[PDB]
Amino acid sequence: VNSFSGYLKLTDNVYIKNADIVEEAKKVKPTVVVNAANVYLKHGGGVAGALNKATNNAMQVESDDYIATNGPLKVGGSCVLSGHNLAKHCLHVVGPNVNKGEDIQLLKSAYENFNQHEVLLAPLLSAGIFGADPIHSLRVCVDTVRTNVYLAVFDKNLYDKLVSSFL
Ligand SMILES: Cc1ccc2cc(C(=O)O)[nH]c2c1
Repeated sequence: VNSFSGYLKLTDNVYIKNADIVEEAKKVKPTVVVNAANVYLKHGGGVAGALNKATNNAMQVESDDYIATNGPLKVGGSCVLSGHNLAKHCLHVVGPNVNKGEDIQLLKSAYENFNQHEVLLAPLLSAGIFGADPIHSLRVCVDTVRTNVYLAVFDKNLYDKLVSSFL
């Protein structure tokens, strides 16, 4: 049994809810929240900008030190950093950004990072300002992630379309 409330069950392991991931993290304090990161961990906008704002920029400060030591992530890659006030850990995952022309086949690689964690609160990778089709992102998630994933979808309209169209 876990803390997550109000989710619709899509599969054995994937759950979905219309929710602000920031407000959901603040309530649940999950072991892992996933950030929709870029390779530079520059948390300017979208989910990343919202998570970082909720940490009062501490996520960005920590991320800048990580990049200064390790260099950029790979598209499809990830790193584990602090969850600050939102979670124990933040798994920063880089999905391909279609608005940069990145290979959408890297979306499966991005979701494979979730399998290193038994339970996660996450957004749909490559959705929103990363430009991919969220319906496609949900399908890759279901077909890739085997651990227990609780997906937060900010937009109610999109939430209803994802559920109605789910096979
Ligand atoms: C967006 C949203 C807001 C409130 C709730 C409450 C639930 C629940 O108890 O099932 N789900 C929600 C989804």
